[PDB]
Amino acid sequence: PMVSLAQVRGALCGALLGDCMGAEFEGSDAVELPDVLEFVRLLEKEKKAGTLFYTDDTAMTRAVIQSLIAKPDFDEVDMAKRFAEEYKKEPTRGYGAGVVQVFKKLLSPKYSDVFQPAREQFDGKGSYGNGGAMRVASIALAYPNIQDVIKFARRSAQLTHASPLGYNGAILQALAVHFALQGELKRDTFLEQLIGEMERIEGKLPFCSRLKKIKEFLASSNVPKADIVDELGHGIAALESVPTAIYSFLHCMESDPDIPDLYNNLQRTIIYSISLGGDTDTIATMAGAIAGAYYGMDQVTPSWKRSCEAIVETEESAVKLYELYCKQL
Ligand SMILES: Nc1ncnc2c1ncn2[C@@H]1O[C@H](COP(=O)(O)OP(=O)(O)OC[C@H]2NC[C@H](O)[C@@H]2O)[C@@H](O)[C@H]1O
Ligand SMILES: [Mg+2]
Ligand SMILES: [Mg+2]
Repeated sequence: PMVSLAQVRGALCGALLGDCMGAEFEGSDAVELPDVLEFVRLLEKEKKAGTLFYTDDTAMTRAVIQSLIAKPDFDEVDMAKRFAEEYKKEPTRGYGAGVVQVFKKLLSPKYSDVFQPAREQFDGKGSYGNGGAMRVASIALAYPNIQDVIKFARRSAQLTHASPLGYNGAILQALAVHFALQGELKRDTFLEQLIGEMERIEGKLPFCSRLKKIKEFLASSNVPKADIVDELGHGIAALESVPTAIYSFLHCMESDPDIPDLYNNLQRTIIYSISLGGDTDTIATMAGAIAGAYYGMDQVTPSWKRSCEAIVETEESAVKLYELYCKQL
């Protein structure tokens, strides 16, 4: 039953792998599995370590983690500051065009309410992008109690994503990591857990409807990529990416006929995610966090992880997150 350091480290390294490997295909909407498999074989043979750079997905993840470690009770003012200073330090990591404005406003002296800049986005409608969700995994790694996971997922997201689609996408991604982490649930129970929580939270019900489609897809075999993309999405919008990440994870619990069986489940998850195209760094970073939490560090292979920028720092950070988790027990 008990959550291991291997699982927490697995989640963070999974997220990092997904971001670093997915970034290599970002925004190319048609990705063919053969290119992904070619990329992985080349990657495994690279003599130099650290050839793949992380993006805003990981930059913001690291800022979430530093906030949780500094303020374990969750301090949204501290976290807002870390987001804004990280942006300022490394503004070219690949941030969305909208969210840049949130950081500039948080960096100015005009706002005392750290949630107000996010509220003002897109004529006061707020962002429905997946940026809240891309960084949220660590909430589930720090807070064992589901009510904490839900409220802190929401609040962390609302620093940049004030639209319900934005922040509910973050909650869903946090819940997926939460349920992956706490046991090795069977597929059907995992989805039931998520659908149950999102029905309460949303309750026409956009995320629930996608989770229902996922249930249907998993009851079929040989579902073409095109049907997954058409019905779930591969977009920058949280609605069109978070369920897709969850599907990738659940799908890759079993053999995929197109992916050689010599790849483990976590590797398969990342390969499959990227093969869906679109927002590949974010979909893979989210699917990789879930898979990492589920399968743990045993499936984070040396040849894959050595390729990623900040792998050592990431592995270290897991220990400090794990301490947060254990204190909360
Ligand atoms: N309400 C609304 N209306 C119209 N367009 C929107 C809206 N919300 C988001 N968007 C579009 O989504 C884009 C991204 O949203 P934003 O809030 O700027 O960024 P995120 O943090 O969600 O983006 C995360 C993504 N960017 C790089 C990352 O790896 C993720 O793919 C933004 O520039 C717009 O084109
Ligand atoms: Mg990115
Ligand atoms: Mg992205």
